[PDB]
Amino acid sequence: GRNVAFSNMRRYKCTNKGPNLIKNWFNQPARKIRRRQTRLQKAKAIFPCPLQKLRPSVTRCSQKFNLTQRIGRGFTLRELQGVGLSAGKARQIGIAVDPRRKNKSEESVARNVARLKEYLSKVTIFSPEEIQQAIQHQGVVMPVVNPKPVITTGSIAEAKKEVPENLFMYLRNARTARNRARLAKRDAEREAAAK
Amino acid sequence: AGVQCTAHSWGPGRAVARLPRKHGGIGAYANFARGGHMAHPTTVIRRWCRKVN
Amino acid sequence: PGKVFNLKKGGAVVRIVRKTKPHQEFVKSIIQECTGMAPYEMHIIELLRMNKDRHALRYAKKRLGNIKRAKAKRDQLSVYARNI
Amino acid sequence: GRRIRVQRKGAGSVFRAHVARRLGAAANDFAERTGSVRGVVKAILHDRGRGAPLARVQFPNMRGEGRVNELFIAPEGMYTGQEVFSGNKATLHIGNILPVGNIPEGTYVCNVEEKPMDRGCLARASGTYCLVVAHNMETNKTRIRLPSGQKKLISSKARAMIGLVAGGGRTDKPLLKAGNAYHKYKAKRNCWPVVRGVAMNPVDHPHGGGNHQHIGVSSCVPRNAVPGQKVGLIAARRTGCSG
Amino acid sequence: YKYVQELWRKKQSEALHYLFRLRTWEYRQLNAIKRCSHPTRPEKARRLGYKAKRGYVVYRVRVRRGGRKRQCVHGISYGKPRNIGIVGLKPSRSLRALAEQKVGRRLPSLRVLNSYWVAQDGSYKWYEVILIDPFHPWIRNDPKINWICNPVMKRRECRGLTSAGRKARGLHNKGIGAMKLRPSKRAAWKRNHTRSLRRYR
RNA sequence: ACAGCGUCGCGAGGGCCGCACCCGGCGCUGGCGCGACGUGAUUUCUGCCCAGUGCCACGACCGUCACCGUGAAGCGAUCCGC
RNA sequence: CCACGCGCCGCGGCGAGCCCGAGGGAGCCCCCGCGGCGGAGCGAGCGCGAGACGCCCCGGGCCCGCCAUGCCCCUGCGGGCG
RNA sequence: AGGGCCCCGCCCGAGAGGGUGCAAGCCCCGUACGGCGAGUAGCGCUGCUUGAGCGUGCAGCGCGAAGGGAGGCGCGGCCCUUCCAAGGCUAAAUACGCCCCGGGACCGAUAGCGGACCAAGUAGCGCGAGCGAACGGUGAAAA
RNA sequence: GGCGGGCCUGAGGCGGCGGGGGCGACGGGCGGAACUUAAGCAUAUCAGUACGCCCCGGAGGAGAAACCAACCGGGAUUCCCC
Repeated sequence: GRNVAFSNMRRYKCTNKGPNLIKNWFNQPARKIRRRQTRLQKAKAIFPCPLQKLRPSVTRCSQKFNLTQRIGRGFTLRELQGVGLSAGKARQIGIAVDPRRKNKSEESVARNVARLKEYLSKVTIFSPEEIQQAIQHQGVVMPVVNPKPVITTGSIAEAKKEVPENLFMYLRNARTARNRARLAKRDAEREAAAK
Repeated sequence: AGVQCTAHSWGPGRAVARLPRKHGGIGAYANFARGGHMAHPTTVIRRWCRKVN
Repeated sequence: PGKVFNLKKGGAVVRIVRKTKPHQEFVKSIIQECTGMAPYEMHIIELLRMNKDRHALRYAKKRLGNIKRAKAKRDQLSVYARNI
Repeated sequence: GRRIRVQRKGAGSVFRAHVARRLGAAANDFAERTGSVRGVVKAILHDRGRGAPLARVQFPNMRGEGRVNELFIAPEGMYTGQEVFSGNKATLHIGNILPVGNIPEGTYVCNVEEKPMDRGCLARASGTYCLVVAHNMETNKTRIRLPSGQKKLISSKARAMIGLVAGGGRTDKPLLKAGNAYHKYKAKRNCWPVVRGVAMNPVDHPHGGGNHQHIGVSSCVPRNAVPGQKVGLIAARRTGCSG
Repeated sequence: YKYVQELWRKKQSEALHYLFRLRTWEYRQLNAIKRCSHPTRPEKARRLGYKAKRGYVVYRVRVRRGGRKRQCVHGISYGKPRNIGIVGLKPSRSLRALAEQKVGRRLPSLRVLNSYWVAQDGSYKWYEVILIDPFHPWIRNDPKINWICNPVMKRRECRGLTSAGRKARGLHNKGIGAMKLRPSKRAAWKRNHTRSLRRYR
């Protein structure tokens, strides 16, 4: 016994009977081989065409990761006006379309409009030898790379006009403002009742 | 393994040992008894794969 | 708190994009003269006419469901008692 | 514990009526509603279990062809060949069936239908009679004194036989031996012998058994008791032999 | 049909109460599973997906209106105290589903689409099911309904794959609160309660 | 167990049981009947007690004791009532 | 015995870092590979948020929160200093 | 009886293996190697369930809308952000026996399937539901 | 009074075309325990488990928001890592 942190495990359920809940991964090498052949057969079905498709660049959701970008379901119709294409045409050129997606920023439309332009520039469309020697895209098309951060070498005096002196007080004043004003209503209300 | 048998202990006063006994009176379902389920059976859950950095 | 506190939120521009179908009302009037009122409603219109509306906002919430939809039932029913 | 004897009696297994070799079961047609249908008592036979003698009588098939035989618990006084008449205009005699309203006050009745055209209900036991006593023309309801003596109101169009059922005095005979009961109960359902509940072990009966064989708490059991609880005298207004 | 959708919305209205009073009376004096010549409510039939094509059959199944009584014998459930209930249990599936399952058993050859509501009486509710003949050449040679003759869609109503099933399983609710029943009520528990024992571990 | 002896419910739109329900037994019955109970052939009888605990009331509604309904309130849950 | 949590102890690599994750690479022991965990606490929470010393150990002294208290104040039921 | 030793060699894109009378790349088969949206949503009251907590999902009965739902503490009032319930279809990546194929740092006849045996769900036993054994090896050739 | 003609509900019969039952798995819909654990035991727990029942298919179910979130946002389903 002694100082053991309490076990957080869950007592085993249906161990010898009912649902088979033990699923050992003994096929991990085997599954990887199976997926590779299937991916290779799909690539052969359209030799010029890429196996995967261009996906939109989207900001990762939630404050913790909201400064980097990840690949998403599809380009919005407003982002398709930038490349001047209808939804069906976009499917023909390999652009996946999320009609539900709403940009939520004008800035969002622009990073996406740039991504759409590159696909249209890079792609070559054929309706014999060229198709044989085309070379398809291997990998996610244009995988988005979040850049590493930098130092911008600005001027100290110019930046000092922006911040109030004793910055801590300014941040605290607006952090506690809802509470501080609320006390003022309670405080004034207490005074109103008597005198 | 060894569990594919119906054996229930005979009980004291019959003279024979109280271990699961098949209808015949033949020992069954015991780590020692002939044909019995191994005391703790070997199982695939053992981690055959160690990990190296 | 339900949002992170950033004294300035908005380094990026934001999007600015965010009815009755009147023909149906014509369908409703034709049905209303063919059908009449609902029996719960006829009690509410009487309650509005003879005994206040506090009771006729309580009897609505009970016979219907929520206050927002009950206060509505008061408005639609109010016209019949007051107009005559 | 276990379901007591009364509980098992509902199933109908081993406790059913032994109705084999019974003679059979003992309609206001237009001709009998307007007038009276003549009949002849072909024979009087002994039904199994039923103490009262039955009778087979045949009346013409009003429907169109044949003679339709009937079975009727018979009133005392029947003769094979009796001109039994049933109907509104049937005269007052033993054996005749006429609507209770027509029956004159006091005329004994048997086989009184509770409701008009019920084809037989009250007073069909051995030596049991009813008494027509009061006719109210308003609702056309004539009070009869049921054998028990409780008086009910019977609709005038309900009909009944005139007279008292035969077999009168059957009970006023001591059986003397257990065998004579065995052979009365063989004909009827399996209910005899009856073992007392003070005799049974606690598991079988609520009166149950104890180191001294008693009924324990009072025999009286409420009218609202569950099916296992109703084992003593039920809803007893008074107990004891009195005056 | 817009003037027939609104007319019905006022069911408590005397007009339709007179109709319902006669319709409940006729259905009562009639058999349990009756084949209906026409869908008693055409607009509702068309909304659910009924066209007047050969190979589409309408059948009405009466269900008892009631709360569940367990099958435990003599009225007693011999288990731990929590399980001792027999008279006040409430059905798991809506009467709508019950009507479909009863119709599906009566005609196993036919396939069940959706079901509408036709009338109700304090003793029994009457749900009118819409069924489709999967073998008529018209149905197989019709692009829109061809999906019924797929053999995966055999016995939609026994496996609770109808709308009533999608209401009982709670599939209709989406988002927080159904997260633990989407793959299936049983599968989601199974996926969560599994020891992966990944090999490289 | 039994013959006998009592007690007790019940007039069928009813008693008393079956019974997951659908509904079945007594009942092809009808108070000289169906059931529920005791006691245990005759001869002779069967005292007194209703406090308690049972049971019973076309014995009333005193008080207490539910859901609905309904009053008063509060914006509304809800709460006080009757 | 075997899996799986947890507490230690020894060892191996690497060190403010570290990690055969699932996967993907004509790829299977080879390459590539995120959360995670640590790097900071404390408070129920709004939140506030550590430096001053030393081979080590131990204690002392201070510093950060949580809890009262005084003072001063500026961008005030807010900030500073005790 | 060499498939043994002892001298010597030969083929290898084949030295995986099995057979053959003793331990066989070269004695045989092989192996490498080729080719041809209304009785609804809601609400009340009960039951059922969930980690969902003045309620996660469901249902019974009562009662039942029109702009209505959600935002994880209720209840009203005011906004915001986001979606259209009460109709359906739809590949992929996921699961898994019988069945067939390969590999096992697997057990080697009281082991390993109950069952390695010419006839194991068999001989038997039990009214029945059901239970369920034991039993492999002569040699190079039956000579 | 009767007697035809349609419409509408309902009958018999024929023709074609389907249904049924079989799988120790996987997948759906149900009805649903208890030993066990709480060192007793009622809620809890085993467990939305066995078992009973009805269903398909090579997969099945699920699935294109009356979705998440609160951001310099995502955006059908299923499965994996966390």
